[PDB]
Amino acid sequence: RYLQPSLFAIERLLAIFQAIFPSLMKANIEVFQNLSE
Amino acid sequence: VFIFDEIDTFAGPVRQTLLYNLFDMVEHSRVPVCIFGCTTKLNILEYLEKRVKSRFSQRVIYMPQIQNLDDMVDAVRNLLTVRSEISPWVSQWNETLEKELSDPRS
Amino acid sequence: KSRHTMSMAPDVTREEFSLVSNFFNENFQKRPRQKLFEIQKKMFPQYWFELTQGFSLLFYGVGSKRNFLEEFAIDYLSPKIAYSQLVNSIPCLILNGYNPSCNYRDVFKEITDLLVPAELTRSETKNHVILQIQKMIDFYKNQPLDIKLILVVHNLDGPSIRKNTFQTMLSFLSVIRQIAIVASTDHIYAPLLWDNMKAQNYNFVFHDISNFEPSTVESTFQDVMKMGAEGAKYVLQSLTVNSKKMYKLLIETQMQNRGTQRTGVELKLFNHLCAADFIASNEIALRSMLREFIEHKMANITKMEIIWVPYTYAELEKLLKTVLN
Amino acid sequence: SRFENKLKTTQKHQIVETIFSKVKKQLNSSYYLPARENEFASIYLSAYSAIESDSATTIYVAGTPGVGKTLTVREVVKELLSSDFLYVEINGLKMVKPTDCYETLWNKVSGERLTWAASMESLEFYFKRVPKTIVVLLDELDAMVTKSQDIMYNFFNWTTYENAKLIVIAVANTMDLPERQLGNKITSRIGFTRIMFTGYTHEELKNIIDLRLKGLNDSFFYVDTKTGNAILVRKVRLRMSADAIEIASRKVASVSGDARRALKVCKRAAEIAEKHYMAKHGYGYDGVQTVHITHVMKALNETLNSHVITFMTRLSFTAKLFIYALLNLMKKNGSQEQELGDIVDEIKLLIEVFVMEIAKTLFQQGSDNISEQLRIISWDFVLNQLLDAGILFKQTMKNDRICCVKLNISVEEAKRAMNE
Amino acid sequence: KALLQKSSELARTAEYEQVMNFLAKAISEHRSDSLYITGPPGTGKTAQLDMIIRQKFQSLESVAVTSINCISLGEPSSIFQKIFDSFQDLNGPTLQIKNMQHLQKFLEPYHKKTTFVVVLDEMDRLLHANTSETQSVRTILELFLLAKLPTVSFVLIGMANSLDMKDRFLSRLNLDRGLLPQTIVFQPYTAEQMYEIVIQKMSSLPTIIFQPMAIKFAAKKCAGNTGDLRKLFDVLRGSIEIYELEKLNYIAKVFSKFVNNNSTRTRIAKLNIQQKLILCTIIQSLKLNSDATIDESFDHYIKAITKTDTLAPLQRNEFLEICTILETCGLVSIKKTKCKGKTKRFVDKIDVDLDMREFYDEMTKISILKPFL
Amino acid sequence: ADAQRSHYTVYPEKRWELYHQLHSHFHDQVDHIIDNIEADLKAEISDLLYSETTQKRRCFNTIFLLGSDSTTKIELKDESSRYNVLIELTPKESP
Ligand SMILES: Nc1ncnc2c1ncn2[C@@H]1O[C@H](COP(=O)(O)OP(=O)(O)OP(O)(O)=S)[C@@H](O)[C@H]1O
Ligand SMILES: Nc1ncnc2c1ncn2[C@@H]1O[C@H](COP(=O)(O)OP(=O)(O)OP(O)(O)=S)[C@@H](O)[C@H]1O
Ligand SMILES: [Mg+2]
Repeated sequence: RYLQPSLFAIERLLAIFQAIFPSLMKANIEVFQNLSE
Repeated sequence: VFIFDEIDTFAGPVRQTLLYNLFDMVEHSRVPVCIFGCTTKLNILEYLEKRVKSRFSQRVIYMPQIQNLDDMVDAVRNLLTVRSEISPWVSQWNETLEKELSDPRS
Repeated sequence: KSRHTMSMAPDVTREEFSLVSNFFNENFQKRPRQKLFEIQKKMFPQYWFELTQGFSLLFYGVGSKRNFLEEFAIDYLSPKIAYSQLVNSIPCLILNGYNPSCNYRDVFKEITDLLVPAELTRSETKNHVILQIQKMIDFYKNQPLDIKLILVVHNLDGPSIRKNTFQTMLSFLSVIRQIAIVASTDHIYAPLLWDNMKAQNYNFVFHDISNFEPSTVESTFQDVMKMGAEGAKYVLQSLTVNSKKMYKLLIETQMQNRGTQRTGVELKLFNHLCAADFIASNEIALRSMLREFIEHKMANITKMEIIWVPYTYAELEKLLKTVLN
Repeated sequence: SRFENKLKTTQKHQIVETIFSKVKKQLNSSYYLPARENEFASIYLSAYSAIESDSATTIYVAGTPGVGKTLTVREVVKELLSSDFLYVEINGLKMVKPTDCYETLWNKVSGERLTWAASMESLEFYFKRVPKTIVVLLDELDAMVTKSQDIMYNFFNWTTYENAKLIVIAVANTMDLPERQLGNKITSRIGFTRIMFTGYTHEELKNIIDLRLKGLNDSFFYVDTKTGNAILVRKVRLRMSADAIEIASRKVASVSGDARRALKVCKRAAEIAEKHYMAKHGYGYDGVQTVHITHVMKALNETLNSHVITFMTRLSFTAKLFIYALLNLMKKNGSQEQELGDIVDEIKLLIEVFVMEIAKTLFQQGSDNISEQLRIISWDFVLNQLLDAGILFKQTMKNDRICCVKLNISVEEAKRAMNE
Repeated sequence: KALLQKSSELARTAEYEQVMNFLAKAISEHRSDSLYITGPPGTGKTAQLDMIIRQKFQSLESVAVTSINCISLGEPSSIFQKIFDSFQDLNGPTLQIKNMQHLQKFLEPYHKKTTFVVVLDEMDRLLHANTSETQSVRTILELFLLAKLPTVSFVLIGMANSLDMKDRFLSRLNLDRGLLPQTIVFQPYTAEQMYEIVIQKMSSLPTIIFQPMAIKFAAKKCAGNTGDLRKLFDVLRGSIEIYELEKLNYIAKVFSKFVNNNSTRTRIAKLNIQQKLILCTIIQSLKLNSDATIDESFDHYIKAITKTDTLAPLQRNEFLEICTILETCGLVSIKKTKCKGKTKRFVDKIDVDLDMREFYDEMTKISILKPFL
Repeated sequence: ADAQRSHYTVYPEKRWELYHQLHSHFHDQVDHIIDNIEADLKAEISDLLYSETTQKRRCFNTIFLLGSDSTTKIELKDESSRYNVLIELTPKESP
């Protein structure tokens, strides 16, 4: 929590994003929209 | 007469052109020249390459330092003492200087 | 770690690859391919109608779309719109995004000359690109609405078009009503390229086209290890005849023992070995025509004073029986 | 040319031509050769054929500097003026940018000033069109090779034209130069003549000295006893001890074989006797003389001996305090490169392991009002003084603690000079 | 005796017979075969095509076929400028020579409809120019495209040294496109076509031009690593002046210049026994295979000479002069290598051209270096 | 054939009319609303840029336009006997 953040790669987000979202979602066009937002 | 300050920076790795021309002017020119390099990098001679050092007349002169405590004491005496007569204070002023300087506990 | 590797593969030369590749891509699934092409042909009036609304049309899908775009843009649309407005037809400016040599200056220098030079826009030429297009936009807000240009951008996720200062340049073009923007991408992460700022300028719509095309032109710039063991395979075909023999004596005792360091030979005995067959006079005459094998990176040396060939166990006997013999 | 008329002035008030003045006039490096006698022909007979037959060749000579290759090829062309060519000294190091030599060539055919681009177009237009004679010296070829070899390919591709009226003469530093810098495609064009120049030998180094000492060795001067002026009241002579000239030769031929180094060590040793002669009698500047062996003993050593040992013992106390701390860390850790804060950590510790009158002064110049110093007095100063002296070396970092320090002279002589 | 050997130093080749078949449509005014002429270097290949076109132009119908040397461009414009120089005319030059499509307008002739073929000399300067798939391969790509509809086509004849260039071509271009196919190579003539040209280049024959079997001996024992026998006659022309100077003799003179000091003349370089000691001192410091300074060598020189008291320890300044005695003979080289602390700072790293096998022979004869090993 | 060269140009309803009378009529309501906020944004900057007479008069006036889309254009008053110029600095021009 204090330390400097680590480094991502792509699709590890959607690995965690699909898990923690309330099969209820599958379309990822607007999800790709908000990344470069 | 050439006066060169910080000639070591001319002695870089890449080109060294300007040193090579003036040192060859020693060898061939009818115009009498003299070159005066001043620097502080001590081993200046290894900084040169081969073809420039062979043009060089190899004579360097090291500058002295104050080697004894007594030397700069002798220097500051010659530094502060006025010898020419200008002020009435001068003869009084000269003996005040050395009296501080002669005493090692001053 | 016993791994099967691409070096341990039955390799294929240049003319052998490309010809049998050309056989498949023109005879594998030919009948269902045009059978798809006739099915999607009925969508062509639907694209014509929506494109009057200035909608940036974007084509995604698996397979290459390059042939499909050039049929749809050139032959179908561009004379159809000229006939429906009422003379040369509408100018088509393609952009080959798979070609990496696309810049922002050169293509926009084409654009302002493709578009109308009604004013001295070279006066505003002084980075003035966003400046010069801004003066183009507000003038175009008060013009009669008709398409005068359709541009095509193949492979929009291409190596130069995906650069970010080029992407925003295309964004300001798309808000203008006079030009229709029909582009295609191929990446799976293509909607990472746009935020709600650019898509506001873009108003993209999407359509699937999947014909499973081989991408003939789009394979050319790309390379793999098909495109060194194969590199020094050609230099030996043009040298002196003695270098063949001194490499033959090199390749024997270096394969006497993958081809790694340990199978290599010492420099002294190899000098004596190539002195044994009346080939090497001394070390210098050996090394000078060994630097030619070094200069084209055809042999390695590590430390005995081991010179070893960096090609595999299978490769050196292929180099034995084919080019040395 | 022009301004040498303006370089002359009038008032020359009778300069004293002493005994050793007339030596240094001929000991000037200016004015047939004994050492490279036959190799002068090997150049010339290679050159005489192409000159009198209107061809285009290449001649490649190498060697260390000081062997006459600047000199010998000038003696080749010099006699040739007696018997059709345009002589140019295209020096490599005298070109500012490497492309600037191109301007000279197009200047030295008609007299035009064009760019490096536009010159070599007309140069190429010259070298394959002219019906039928140019001598060019490409000196010091380490300069014009550096960027991408595109210049060096041109200077030998012009030689390949059978209608090219040019004769090139390359003089390099090393024979290896078209094998470790150039490509093989140039190495085909360089040919395989490759005239090697070795060093000089010590017998010939005697035979080069007396050529300068031709009319003046053991000769006589006419001297007035009042001013020290010599004329080629006494009539004195001056002799040169040949054994000291020999021991000059047996060193310079041993280390370098350099013809400037042999002349100049004699020239340096000549003026040592000059000042000692002026010391004993004082003729200023307005029975039988000689030059001892003891002069060339000093002056040859004067090429060698240093002073950094004498510099270190004549430095400040905190300078010698600094290095003694620095070798202490290098024998503590054995890592030869210590962090700067650890040295400041050590000089604190090397106090408490007269010392109090030192330790008072070492952190404040007296003064109760402004004492309590962390790092020592003038610690930036001595570390700056050791930096520009070349003894130390300190890498650049804005942190003044973890910036590393590396020694630059041998640490044993640093250990050895510390003992005094 | 001079004028017979004054003239010594100066259809004809059996490779010209190949190219007239390769130019089989060049006398019938049609588009010829597809010409990408390569070669290993020194093989006469620059003047080889120059021999053909000069024999072409002196033979040949309206006559205009031009050849330019690609050396000083780095950029594909002014080649198409130099084809305009055979016209002696005037136009708007800059746009027409820049773009691919701009070259197509340039190819409409004026006087009598003779087709034009260009000759691109020394193409490898543009091949081995700036980065491949960005500019130079594209430059290679754009030139070889001959899809023009009339038979007036800019037929390329380009040349290169190293034979990697074909695999550098894209897979579309290697599908039998343009002038790439006929990869006509020239193997280096051992003695069997080059020496016979020297025979016919001895048309004006002196009496004693030497035993020609020795000339055959010269050809056989130069053909290990060579390409230019007139230049390797230009080493005979130097030895023919040796027999003028004295009023394969010279290859024997030139190889002993190169082979020696390791076998024999190592001890010639080290007449000083201390020079033998300092030479082993360098190799003992080479255990720590590092930037071998003149100080770290001086470090191991002192710390060994205090153990074995063979001589007194000498100066660093003496250590400077003695290693330069090792330098001028050509044994050890000194270079100012890299250390990147403050600036690009130059410490001196040495390197030795001797091996321990050629060391151990010359030290067992002297048991004073035997304490030091 | 030419596809490796980049960007080569070349020079080769009863129902729908009832759409046409509806579409543009809607779009006249669109863009007229668009210039309303365009006149709104241009107004509220303009009055607030002026009339702010501070007492120290050695400070620049700053304005934070929160939530703004980085594309908000501005016009300026004429305000004679003084030139009023606009400078824009895009992070692309901030090296
Ligand atoms: N054999 C000789 N006879 C007479 N004077 C000589 C002889 N050799 C050298 N010199 C003189 O010593 C100078 C040394 O210059 P050179 O040796 O000609 O130059 P160098 O050998 O090319 O070294 P460079 O120019 O730095 S590569 C000459 O300019 C002459 O003044
Ligand atoms: N077979 C030959 N017939 C006629 N002249 C020849 C022949 N072989 C060599 N020569 C001449 O000798 C020269 C030696 O070739 P080079 O020019 O040094 O090499 P090259 O011509 O540049 O070919 P490269 O190195 O691949 S560019 C030629 O240029 C000709 O002048
Ligand atoms: Mg020269």
